[PDB]
Amino acid sequence: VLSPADKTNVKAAWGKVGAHAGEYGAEALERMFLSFPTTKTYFPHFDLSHGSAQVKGHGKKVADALTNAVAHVDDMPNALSALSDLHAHKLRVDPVNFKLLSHCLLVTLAAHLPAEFTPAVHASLDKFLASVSTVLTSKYR
Amino acid sequence: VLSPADKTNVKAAWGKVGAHAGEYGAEALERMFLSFPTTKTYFPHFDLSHGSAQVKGHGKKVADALTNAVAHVDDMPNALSALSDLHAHKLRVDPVNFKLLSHCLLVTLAAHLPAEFTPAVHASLDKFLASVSTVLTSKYR
Amino acid sequence: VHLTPEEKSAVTALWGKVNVDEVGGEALGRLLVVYPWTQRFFESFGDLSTPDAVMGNPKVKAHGKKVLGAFSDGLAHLDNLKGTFATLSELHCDKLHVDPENFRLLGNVLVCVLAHHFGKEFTPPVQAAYQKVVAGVANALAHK
Amino acid sequence: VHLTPEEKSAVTALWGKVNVDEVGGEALGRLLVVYPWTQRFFESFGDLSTPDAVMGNPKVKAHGKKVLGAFSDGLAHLDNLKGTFATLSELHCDKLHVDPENFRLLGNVLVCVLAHHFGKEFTPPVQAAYQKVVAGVANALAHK
Ligand code: HEM
Ligand code: HEM
Ligand code: HEM
Ligand code: HEM
Repeated sequence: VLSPADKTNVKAAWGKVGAHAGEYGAEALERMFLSFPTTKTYFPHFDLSHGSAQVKGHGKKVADALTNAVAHVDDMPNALSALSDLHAHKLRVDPVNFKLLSHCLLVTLAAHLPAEFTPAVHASLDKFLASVSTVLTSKYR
Repeated sequence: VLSPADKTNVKAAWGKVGAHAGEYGAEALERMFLSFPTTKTYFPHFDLSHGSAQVKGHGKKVADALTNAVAHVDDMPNALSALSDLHAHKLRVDPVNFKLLSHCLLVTLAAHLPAEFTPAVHASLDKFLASVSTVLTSKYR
Repeated sequence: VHLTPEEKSAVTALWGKVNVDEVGGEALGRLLVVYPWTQRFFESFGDLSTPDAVMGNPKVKAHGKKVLGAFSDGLAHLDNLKGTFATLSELHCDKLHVDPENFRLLGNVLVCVLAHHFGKEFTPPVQAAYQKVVAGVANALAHK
Repeated sequence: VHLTPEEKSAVTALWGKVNVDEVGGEALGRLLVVYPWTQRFFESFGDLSTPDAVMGNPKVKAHGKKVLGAFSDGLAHLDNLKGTFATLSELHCDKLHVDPENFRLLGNVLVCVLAHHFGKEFTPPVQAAYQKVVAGVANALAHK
């Protein structure tokens, strides 16, 4: 459960990303692929090479979904229902993987927004990502 | 996130608990303390012996809180706000402890209501307890 | 794992009543139902569409029997779980890439199944002994 | 933990540039802020009422250096982490009863602090090497 301050923190931080969305998204995936090789097993037919256009494209998609989540923070399950279907019902992604991507996203944000990545903001983002993860790993339809 | 059928399953199974809620909550605690001794660290002021009056009394409060959660399944955050404040803010209960109690709760129910404890109900209860756990471990007020 | 003689006796007495052709299938089925992502590992098993499909699946039951055989094996080698489960650890970790959290989950679902089948006999103290056993097994499997 | 020669160099080089006086306090502070149940173990540290209070607490900055010092010992003996953290394992498990999942959380928070500090220098490959170290340390602490 996010507090009012959490939502505000997330909106402020995420808002900074801007047109870098896809870039940060791609970087987060690459950090994941390198640090946690097992995750690659969910992308059997991908070109996962460094600077791959496939990963850049996917990074964009991931980032957009997060923007979507921020814009519907108070009613997430309805906004991301399509994504739950895919990850929970179709792909059946083990929840541990969401912790891995979440961590890689936090690392990406820390490396790019030094002034925004305060302890308080770090805390809010962690919670938000956990919230998103819960929705994508649930079957509530 | 709970699905419509999950909510139906919980209501139905908790309905069977009924007047036994208190003894079941007491048994769940006793089960947790014996099986996971580190949990006892949160109750240093308690007589944790078998049949302890304090445990009995305490199992009643827990079960009442769960009954209230079931009745407010679509609005847990608001209904459990005081409990959230106590466990997340004041007691600072490590989230792993909630998984332990939840497990002990499921064992108690399986033990007592074997006919009702079907795979589907088991899955619904697990999700419900995870949801309750999330609310109590969060600081959102 | 160290069990007091009292505990060993209790653990053993209950294990003696376990229906070996069934309990493992029940435990595995419930895992697939309660924690749905685990189905990803058993895509070859067929129809796992619903609890009914899962519980009635012939392959789940057959496999469940193999899982139970391993616990029985553990019960007999409590002082050497890591050596005993070496091969299984390698299989699950290195080849299947099962996250270690799932081993804990299967162990817990197994406890729920015993509780379900033995009700009154599955007392707190008996449960406490069984939790040590299943944590020991999960730990040996995650060794790799 | 086995790091390739390249990984070891990458790790040790970055480590020489870490402000030993401040990074530890930042990591510990963030743990307390981000996963607040962890504050329960540092009750004797004073005012952990707010992030600001946490971040500024002298006992937190002081303790932080101790923690980092432990990470350094690990780096110098990747060979024998278990042996190196034997005593610490004991303190944390036996006497403090800290859940092992919390060791992973701190290792991760340290990675975030490194990224925060080094910016673009903290590349994916550099991150990958560091993730092996923190997993190593976490496992060795949980050894007991
Ligand atoms: C914050 C967490 C995540 C978000 C927001 C997210 C978002 C998305 C989005 C937007 C898509 C594309 C769907 C479309 O084509 O419309 C997608 C696809 C996919 N995601 Fe994620 N995802 C997350 C976590 C994960 C994790 C942890 C994994 C596994 C390690 C994963 C594996 C995949 C796969 C395999 C696909 C499909 C690839 C394809 O065939 O195009 N996702 N995700
Ligand atoms: C299903 C999840 C839980 C529920 C519904 C629950 C419910 C409650 C309730 C209703 C109270 C007393 C409220 C009052 O009258 O002030 C309470 C107090 C308490 N709970 Fe829980 N609890 C849960 C999980 C836990 C866990 C996992 C732990 C730690 C192992 C824990 C430790 C405590 C402690 C230490 C107290 C204060 C007792 C006292 O000093 O009187 N609770 N809880
Ligand atoms: C306490 C935990 C577990 C025990 C004791 C156990 C035991 C076993 C045994 C005895 C086998 C047969 C290996 C052989 O062919 O000799 C096996 C295979 C297998 N297990 Fe498990 N297992 C456990 C947990 C899990 C979990 C949690 C998963 C996934 C969620 C899993 C997935 C598999 C798979 C995919 C196979 C291979 C199936 C095949 O042969 O096609 N296991 N396990
Ligand atoms: C990678 C993880 C960790 C490392 C390397 C580490 C290291 C250390 C060290 C070197 C000490 C000082 C012992 C002494 O010489 O007095 C210590 C003490 C302590 N640690 Fe940690 N620690 C870790 C994680 C944790 C976590 C996650 C917690 C709990 C949230 C924790 C709680 C404590 C406490 C309460 C003490 C107090 C001992 C005293 O009073 O000196 N530690 N730790």
